[PDB]
Amino acid sequence: TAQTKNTQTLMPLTERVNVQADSARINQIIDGCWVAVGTNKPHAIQRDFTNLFDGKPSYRFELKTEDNTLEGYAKGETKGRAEFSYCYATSDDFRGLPADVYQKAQITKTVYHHGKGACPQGSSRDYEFSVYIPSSLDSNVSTIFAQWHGMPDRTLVQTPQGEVKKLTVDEFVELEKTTFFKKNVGHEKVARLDKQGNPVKDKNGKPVYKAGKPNGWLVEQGGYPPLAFGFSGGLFYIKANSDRKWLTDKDDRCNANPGKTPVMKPLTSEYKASTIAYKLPFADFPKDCWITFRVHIDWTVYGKEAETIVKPGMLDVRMDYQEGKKVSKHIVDNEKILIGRNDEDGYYFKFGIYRVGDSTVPVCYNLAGYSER
Ligand SMILES: [Ca+2]
Repeated sequence: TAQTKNTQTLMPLTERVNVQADSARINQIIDGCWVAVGTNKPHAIQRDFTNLFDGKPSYRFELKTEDNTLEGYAKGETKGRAEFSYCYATSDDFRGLPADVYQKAQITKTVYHHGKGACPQGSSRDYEFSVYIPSSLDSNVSTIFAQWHGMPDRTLVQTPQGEVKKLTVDEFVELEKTTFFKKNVGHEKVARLDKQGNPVKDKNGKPVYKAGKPNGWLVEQGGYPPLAFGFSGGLFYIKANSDRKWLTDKDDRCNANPGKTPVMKPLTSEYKASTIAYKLPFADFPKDCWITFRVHIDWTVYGKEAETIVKPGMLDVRMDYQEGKKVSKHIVDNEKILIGRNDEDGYYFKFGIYRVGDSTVPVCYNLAGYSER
């Protein structure tokens, strides 16, 4: 290859923030309102000066076949991620607080709870964003391009004796000194030891540990997104999830498959629901043009420790695009639906690529034009 690459049309954006565990620095924030999460390969996220949305650069996301960097549920499964998050904290957000507050928020993974861009429990919000799906996108991709997640606080725990309780941050910080967490499961924290019997340290002198046996503690971590827009099995779909349990049970994998679950017939467990609100065959999803989605969500209201449904939620979605003339398809019409999570804290938006279902089919598309109110 002898042609010098044109690097004017695309600009890699490679800064990444673990929003639960770290504040975003000013020079990591994109357009004053986003931070990026996931793989930092230069091609993963780029500002696109050629495909403009409303006259301004859009965002091109790409995962190649080899770009799954995350472990999936079952052994042998991987997932890939390159997303923007609308919710993150900055240094400014901790102004006025004691010196140790930020470090304890890092340990409890509650940093972004101090930042902008979240919607509280039981509230209502309108969201709008646009997507551009290239005609080259494989119809068998398995990817989520917009999703709204909950924000559980892992200081809600279950003790080894089975009590669900809220630890103070200081209590959780003490527990973390003795417990190694693998996702939501506590394990005895054991120091790795070198051949002389001394604690192992990495090249920088940080003590290294590993998980011993499970120690009975569980923490509220992870969970399905309450709302996701994606492609799977040759379908565009919109999926809403609900969990009314106070401490989510991670072994309850209530997740509707759009190829198996009829539209608006919820898959339910004792505490969870997963509903496919809309499906469209892949070939019918417009290509090589900007599609604007307008989404209204009334989040389900849950009864906290009572685990009740206090008020159902509601989802409304319109899909607008050029058809010569602007048309607006009312793809989800004011549907009463269970949508949300029974947590103290609320919900935040991401868009980009979250490649799921143990897929390595390449994904590439553009996103732009986000707003919420
Ligand atoms: Ca919860």
